[PDB]
Amino acid sequence: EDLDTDNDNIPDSYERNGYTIKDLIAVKWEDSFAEQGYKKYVSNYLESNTAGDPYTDYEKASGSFDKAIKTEARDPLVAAYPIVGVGMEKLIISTNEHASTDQGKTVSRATTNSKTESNTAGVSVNVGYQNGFTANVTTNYSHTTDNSTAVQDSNGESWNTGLSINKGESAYINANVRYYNTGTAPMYKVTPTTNLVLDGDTLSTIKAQENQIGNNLSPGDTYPKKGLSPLALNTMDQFSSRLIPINYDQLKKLDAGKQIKLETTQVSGNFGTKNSSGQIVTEGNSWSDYISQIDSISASIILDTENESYERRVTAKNLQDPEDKTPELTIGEAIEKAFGATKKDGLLYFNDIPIDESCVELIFDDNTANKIKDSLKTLSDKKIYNVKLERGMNILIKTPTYFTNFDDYNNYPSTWSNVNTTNQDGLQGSANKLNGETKIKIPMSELKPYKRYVFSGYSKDPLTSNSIIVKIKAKEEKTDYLVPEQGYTKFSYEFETTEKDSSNIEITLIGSGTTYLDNLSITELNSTPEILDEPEVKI
Amino acid sequence: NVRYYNTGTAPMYKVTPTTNLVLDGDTLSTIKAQENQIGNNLSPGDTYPKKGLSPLALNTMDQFSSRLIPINYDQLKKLDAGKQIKLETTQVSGNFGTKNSSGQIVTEGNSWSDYISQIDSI
Amino acid sequence: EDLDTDNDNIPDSYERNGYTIKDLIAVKWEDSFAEQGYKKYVSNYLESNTAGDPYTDYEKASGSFDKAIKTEARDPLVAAYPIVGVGMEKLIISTNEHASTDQGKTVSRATTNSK
Ligand SMILES: [Ca+2]
Ligand SMILES: [Ca+2]
Ligand SMILES: [Ca+2]
Ligand SMILES: [Ca+2]
Repeated sequence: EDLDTDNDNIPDSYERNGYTIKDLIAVKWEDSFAEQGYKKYVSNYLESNTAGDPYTDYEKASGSFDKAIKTEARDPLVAAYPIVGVGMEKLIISTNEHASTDQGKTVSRATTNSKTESNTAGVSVNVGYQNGFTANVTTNYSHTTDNSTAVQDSNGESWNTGLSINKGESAYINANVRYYNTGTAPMYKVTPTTNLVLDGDTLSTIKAQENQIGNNLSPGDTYPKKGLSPLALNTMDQFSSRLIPINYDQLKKLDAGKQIKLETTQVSGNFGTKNSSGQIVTEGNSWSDYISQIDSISASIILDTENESYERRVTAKNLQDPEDKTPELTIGEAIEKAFGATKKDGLLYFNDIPIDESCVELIFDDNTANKIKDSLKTLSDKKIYNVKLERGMNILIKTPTYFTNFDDYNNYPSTWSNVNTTNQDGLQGSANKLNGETKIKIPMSELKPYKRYVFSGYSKDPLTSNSIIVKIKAKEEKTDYLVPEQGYTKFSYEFETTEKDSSNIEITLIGSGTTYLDNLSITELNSTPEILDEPEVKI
Repeated sequence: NVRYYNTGTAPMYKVTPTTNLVLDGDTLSTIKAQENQIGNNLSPGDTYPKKGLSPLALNTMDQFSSRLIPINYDQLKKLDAGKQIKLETTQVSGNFGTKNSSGQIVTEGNSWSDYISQIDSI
Repeated sequence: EDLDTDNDNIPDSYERNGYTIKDLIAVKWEDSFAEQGYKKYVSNYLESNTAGDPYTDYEKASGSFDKAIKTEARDPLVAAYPIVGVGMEKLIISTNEHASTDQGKTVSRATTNSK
């Protein structure tokens, strides 16, 4: 009841059942400590660092480490682990190599990007949600370090008009990039190696030069900072490389809807350890030694939560081994433990955005589905959050930009037709009403120029009534007749937004039958290709 | 475009292999891992780069690169005559990790070269 | 029955007939431990590292080493030993040496291999 078999300053009996740190020390967890500010920690009593990170189960749980680590990384199951990647917000292509100006016809265009698009571009919608596994699967679940730019000047003109490249000459690529960090720890003395890659070929790989090595990268912060003039790609010095050359075919692909997408293969950095008196040393402490150790006993979870990206590592079980004493954890539990989620009514609010299997767009990979699908079989609850976490799982959360639950949350910049009363049957509080025609007019002046979106929601009619006729007109028209069922089911109808601030968007659930709508969401997934032809030659 | 691998049981930290691209019996050129191609991590069962990360360009043709691998017309016909290129890594250079009683893992000075001959001989 | 002639934290009598690690320590192997998750380890009682790898017969058998090593390398007879090799999945041949494009007729072809 007082023995410590791993010398982590925390007794095993506290380590097994749960504990907390009170004023410097481990104290047993009594539920009265909750709703007061203390978190219930529970770790592995046979090992020092339950998660694998450099810090022991006591340093994390108490906070006797760097003060730059996130609050959610104090849990002995969430790993202090930085995820670094490059993003591109300006593209320059010129016809010149050395002293790039004054000798060519340069074109430069400002771009925007997103770190989770390659993950959700391989998402096939497959509108069916059969066995309560109301999730979506992608083909290539990559990571948040795979940023994919999207040029936005690009009105109708191509890259050659004003460039004069015809099948023999090579333009040269210049850009202004801006690193980021979506993990929990900082990376000291960062030196990443990124690859600028077209459809399938590597134009050139950047290794951080002498001047571009940024000494500091705290989680949630970029290099340079939020107001500091992004880095010139090479800067064309004696430490720089030769400007990135591309050929005429790639030069047409860049107008053919194929995107450049930046990928950071490996990053090189350090971490900090105190010295009992506040002396922090960061030399010799490299992350490379812990990256493989951490990722091999963890489950990668990503939250997208538009306007910032988060990625976490949470330790797992490996039930096949008896001597693994890592506490088994549910997916709903690991999400809260990794993202600092609070419980509003037992629903894992992140900051105030609702996060549930019914509220957002979950995305998995094939090996995760081949363990979760055959887990929702022997369960008294069809919840995807009540599945047992195991190493190798990959879970992505796409939160919708526009969501409504008819209870407290409403994100649409307009309103619906009507809700018409105070309903309580939606599997979460209130749902919709108004048998008649229900509409909402989205200006499209707030969506994105050439992206695809998704409309999904939970719909039911308790007693076998009419089929609802949905009508969606953004770039196409949609006319579907879905029959509501006994349990609310996700429908996930797709559309596209093009034409660079086109007229409007029309989503109408015109269907009679006294049906119920709850948790209807709108979320962007892919960037749709747009074709640009430079001149039209007269004959 | 090549893609390292690891089929053993341990990881190799700070990997720097020396491979030989060899025709029927002749060495076109031997690659030693350059400054940028040295991959800090190679866990068993995993490749460098990872399973979705754009394999390495052979030389990348920089100041750290070598001159592009030249071959002759006879080899150029052999490559259509059913004779294969086959990559061979002669020696690899890497490290291993040892704890320090408190979770401190050091991987410097711990080179595998000292244990490769000792292990394979018994 | 309790002596250790190699300072590998595992007594020689356990080292000769078989043993396992239970909660941090060497315990004699009784066949009831099988079909439960424990493996019967048996090593050399005259040497620290029976296999030759950098890790001693106790660090392997218990797991007090890197968490990236395979589960099968905890046996004191299987050696922690990495085998690294290069594989080729794309071949490009061109008629040019420096700034390889724009001056030759390049051909590139995707390849598959096997070790
Ligand atoms: Ca512990
Ligand atoms: Ca303990
Ligand atoms: Ca021994
Ligand atoms: Ca012994």
